[PDB]
Amino acid sequence: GAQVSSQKVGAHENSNRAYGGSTINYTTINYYRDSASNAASKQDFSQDPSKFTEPIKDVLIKTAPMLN
Amino acid sequence: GAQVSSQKVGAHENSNRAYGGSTINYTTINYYRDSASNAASKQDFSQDPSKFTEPIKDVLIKTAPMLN
Amino acid sequence: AATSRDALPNTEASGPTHSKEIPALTAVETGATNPLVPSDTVQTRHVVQHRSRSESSIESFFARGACVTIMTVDNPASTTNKDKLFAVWKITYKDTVQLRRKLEFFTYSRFDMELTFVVTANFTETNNGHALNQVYQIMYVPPGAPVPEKWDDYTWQTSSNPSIFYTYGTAPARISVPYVGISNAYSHFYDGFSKVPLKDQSAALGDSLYGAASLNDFGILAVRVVNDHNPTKVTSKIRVYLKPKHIRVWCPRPPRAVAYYGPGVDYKDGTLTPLSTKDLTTY
Amino acid sequence: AATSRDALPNTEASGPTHSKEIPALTAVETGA
Amino acid sequence: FCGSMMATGKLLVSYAPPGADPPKKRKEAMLGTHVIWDIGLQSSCTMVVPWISNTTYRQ
Amino acid sequence: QVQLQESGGGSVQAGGSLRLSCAASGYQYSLLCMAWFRQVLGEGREGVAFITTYNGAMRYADTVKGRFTVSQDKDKNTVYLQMNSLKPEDTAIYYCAAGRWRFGDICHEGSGYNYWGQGTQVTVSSH
Amino acid sequence: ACGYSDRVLQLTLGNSTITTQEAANSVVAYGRWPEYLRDSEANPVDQPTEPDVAACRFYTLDTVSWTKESRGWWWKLPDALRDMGLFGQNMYYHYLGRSGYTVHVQCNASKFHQGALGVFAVPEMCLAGDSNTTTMHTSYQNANPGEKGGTFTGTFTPDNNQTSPARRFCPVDYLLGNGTLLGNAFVFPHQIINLRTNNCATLVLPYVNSLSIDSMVKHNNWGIAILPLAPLNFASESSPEIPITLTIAPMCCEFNGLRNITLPRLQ
Amino acid sequence: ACGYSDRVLQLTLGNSTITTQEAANSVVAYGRWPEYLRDSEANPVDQPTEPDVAACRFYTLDTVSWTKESRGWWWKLPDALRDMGLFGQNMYYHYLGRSGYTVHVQCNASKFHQGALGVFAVPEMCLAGDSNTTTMHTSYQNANPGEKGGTFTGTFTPDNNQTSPARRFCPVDYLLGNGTLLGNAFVFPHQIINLRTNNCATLVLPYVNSLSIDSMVKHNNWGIAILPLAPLNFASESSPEIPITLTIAPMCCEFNGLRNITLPRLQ
Amino acid sequence: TIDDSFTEGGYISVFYQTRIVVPLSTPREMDILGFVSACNDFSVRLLRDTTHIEQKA
Ligand SMILES: CCCCCCCCCCCCCCCC(=O)O
Repeated sequence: GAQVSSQKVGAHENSNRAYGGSTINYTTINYYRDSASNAASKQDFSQDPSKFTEPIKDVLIKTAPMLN
Repeated sequence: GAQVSSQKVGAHENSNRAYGGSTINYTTINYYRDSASNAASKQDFSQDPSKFTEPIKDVLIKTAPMLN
Repeated sequence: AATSRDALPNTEASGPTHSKEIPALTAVETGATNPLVPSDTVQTRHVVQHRSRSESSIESFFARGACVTIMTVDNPASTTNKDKLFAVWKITYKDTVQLRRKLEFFTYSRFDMELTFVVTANFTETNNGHALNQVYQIMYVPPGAPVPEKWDDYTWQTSSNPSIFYTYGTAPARISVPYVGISNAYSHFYDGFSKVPLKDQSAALGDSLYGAASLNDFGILAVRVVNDHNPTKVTSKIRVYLKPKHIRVWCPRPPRAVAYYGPGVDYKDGTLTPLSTKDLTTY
Repeated sequence: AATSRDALPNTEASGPTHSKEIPALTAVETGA
Repeated sequence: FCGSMMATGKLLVSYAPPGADPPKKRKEAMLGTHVIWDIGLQSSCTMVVPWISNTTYRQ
Repeated sequence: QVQLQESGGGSVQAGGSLRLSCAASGYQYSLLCMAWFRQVLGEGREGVAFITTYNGAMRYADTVKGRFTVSQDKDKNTVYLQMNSLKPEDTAIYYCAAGRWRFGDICHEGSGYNYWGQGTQVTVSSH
Repeated sequence: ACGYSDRVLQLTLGNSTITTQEAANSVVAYGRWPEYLRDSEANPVDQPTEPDVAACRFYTLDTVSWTKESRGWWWKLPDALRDMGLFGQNMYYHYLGRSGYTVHVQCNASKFHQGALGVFAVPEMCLAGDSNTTTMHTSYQNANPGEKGGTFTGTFTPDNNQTSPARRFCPVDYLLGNGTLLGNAFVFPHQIINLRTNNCATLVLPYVNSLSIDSMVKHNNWGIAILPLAPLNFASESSPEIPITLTIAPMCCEFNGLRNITLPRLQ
Repeated sequence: ACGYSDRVLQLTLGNSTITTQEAANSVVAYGRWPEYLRDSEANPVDQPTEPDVAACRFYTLDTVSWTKESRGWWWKLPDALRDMGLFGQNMYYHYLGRSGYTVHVQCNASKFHQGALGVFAVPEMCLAGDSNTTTMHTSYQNANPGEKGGTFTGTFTPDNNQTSPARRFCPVDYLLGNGTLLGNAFVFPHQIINLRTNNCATLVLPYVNSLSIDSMVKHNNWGIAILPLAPLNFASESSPEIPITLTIAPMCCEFNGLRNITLPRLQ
Repeated sequence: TIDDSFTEGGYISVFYQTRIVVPLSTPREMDILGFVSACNDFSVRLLRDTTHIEQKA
């Protein structure tokens, strides 16, 4: 019951029939019974700042005059 | 001969293509020969307190007068 | 779908313009932050962008462990008149600046914590006296259990207090604690009072402390030196490192600008000056 | 089947009542 | 409103159903059915006084 | 157990000004509700003024209120009692009790006080 | 087509309606429109009271006076609306109570006045004290000023009576009252009333707290603070003054656990 | 099968529940169970407030003392329940308001007491005056006794102070207070509490008036009068006394037209 | 699970709705017994040691 995921590769060694190229993966296996014990995946999502930046009821269309 | 089970997830990280969503599992492998040595699964059952709360021979129907 | 490790939007090529569309203009009055991109005002070439926000995601912002306290214990000789000091620290991040300011950026949060304990010791008297490797106990007394009284009373029989036994000279100790709030999120700020002063009652019993809530009460840690009295006194300190993990937050607030003073949001006189001198006309 | 980590019974919505059913009454005497 | 174009404001027009002290302070009128006008390019404000009464026609 | 090392009496006459110091030995931090008292010679053992460790809020006894001020030495775990305007009737064996606390509730007399002080007596001589 | 302006708006809840011609549109804080407590996140078991119209209506708090010496003003919720008809009543008759809010800060001048007022809606607005000797000591009375509200100040003045301390707030303006730089305040839902453009502000705030529902009398959810970004000047006039009025409104409010009436020592 | 008695009943509305073991079943006045105002017969146009649970709950009026000299007692609705939590509040904050009622008159003795109390629910219970010189003169204060209620009397005593008349009621018992023979009173929905059989009475009254909805503060809909059909005797005891308590409850109540609070000169 | 204001519980109370009546030659003062317990939705958490026992030395 492993967790084989991928790693976003930065500096690429001069290899590709092992390292470099062929998408580098890592394995993880949760060792405890409590969720509270697992290590953070860091594989988190992102959203659009709209809930903060554009909190205006009537959808903002940038091209047009903002107050019509 | 592993024991891959699930963990009831509490605080969910902002992930789901690893953590958060896709049911988190954990692996266990018993290392010794004696039962006495395994770690408690904690995956225990529950019952109904009736063997204690309602020990009355003639089944109790709450809606009705208890002494008929 | 858009994960933290995704490339930022590639900036498009845009040329000369003479239209009725007004990107450049806004009216912050609405309250809306005008959403322009480089290409909106100036001419841009096409650019395949590679930078990703991956290292600034909420998770990564708190991903470093941080000192929260310094607990003092010691084991003096049995011949001594002073009593074997055992430390008891209430668990609150608010004891040190560093983690608090990082936590203040958010009104609320849910985070499973991971504690680490680095324990360092030393002698005190200038005696070439020895000391055998010591063993420490860190006992988590949750809210309401009997707080230890003597370094050697029953309370330490840890019938149910989750404890840790750390031998000195080994890798620091570490335990995981899930979200333990009595709420749905920990409140970094609590506007209000616990007790409502009633019209038919004494002010005394009606009085509480502003911004003091149970929401952030989490019991105490008790630390003691397990080894009995030793001829040569040896003091030790237990630093506690907290690293929030599996974190999530709610509602941004502006960061704390003036030196913190006490557990409240309150500030002291003299410290109310953050910015420096600079001239309006000098770059 | 009901394991320790199962959610407690969801509390139902119930409205006004004027019946012959007496929930409220008991007689701990039974021992129940 | 008939003043200058330059003058501006907001007047509160209120309707309190009967059966209490006739409102005398903004506060009280406030509690009842009212519309907060706003003087501008639209010169007139209309307040509807809904039919809220005990009988089915009044004397 | 918390220890309350008190200091330091004396029988100065009317209008006088002395002070009492009481340590936390003890673990003064959020717990202790350092309070003052004085045993009116067998009458007699009233609560003077009481401070909250966590915030530094004081309350006094309707008797002492004003003349007597409770002071706090947070860092060096001491709570003082500036005993001002010492009048003949300020003759009584002084006390220093300290209980625990309610997370947010103010330290009052009806609240504490678990532990006991030495009971260093301050007397105000008469004319 | 039919000239619908983002300046002409009309808010209507219950038996009241606030129109307006010089609006700067409206902000729906965080992008969540208020709503009744869901069953997924429900908590208390008894049937919830939903006063609706009897509560969902624009109440008008007392008006303030804007001058050159005005440093700022602040109001807490539901606090301020504790004397507002039924919503005032339903508030005291329950243990729990969640409520949204629609704040419509009105204030008009004329093409010949100038200045800017920033209406901020700080969630959990804890304000600072006045004494430099005792932390978080401020009393309940002072903490809840009601419909009159309190005000910001130009300088921190310590509370020096340790015999009978004032136990009130002393919020310093540039520090948004709670020791943070005002210039950043723009992170909370807000709108700026710039005399040249609009004459009102409209923020709709959805209940935000750590719980599903909570005690009203105890914990204040929101905090409306209004500070003058740009000072008020008029004509060649030495003493210009225009009034500002807040008309708040509870929305989708619900209370649980009826009991006996709570009478808080307000003084 | 499961021994369900028409003596054991359990009434539950809002957060309260009144059980009972010696009940004489229950009467649904006129055979109409209370209900909310229909659209066919609707009248006022604004949205109606439906306080529900915040109002639909058993309130207990103050207890009375039953002796040999007790002639009778009377209470008006919604009057009596004018100080009852939210229903008391929602009552003052509206022009219109229709409400049903469930009256549960409790009163128990022991197998060794005897007597009979008739609980009557007179629709539009107009009571008679005290002066024989001035008709329908009775004052508002006197007319609405609130939760304490008033009492019937054994003899008509004229109000003779014409300088400052008492302006109150003087209802004579055998005349059901309003000049009609008691023995006929049995035409209005009612129940008899006969000490030997039961210890409570339960009448459910649906709103009955000439209008669809009406003013509460003004016009009283119902009238609960309790008279001792058979006098109270106990043992060989000269001074027997058992208490009677009325616990009324508003049902399906709705109010329209929110305004400012009405403060009636009750004294 | 401790004495706390923020998370206080409430009050339970008993009042005579009528009065307890007794016929002649019957004990004038009888007593009641009270029982508490959890319903099916009751649950607890985070184990701790108890204050209801202590071994001095
Ligand atoms: C043996 C050590 C176990 C440690 C358990 C620590 C108790 C939980 C502490 C949680 C700290 C969370 C801080 C957020 C508080 C808030 O702002 O509301």
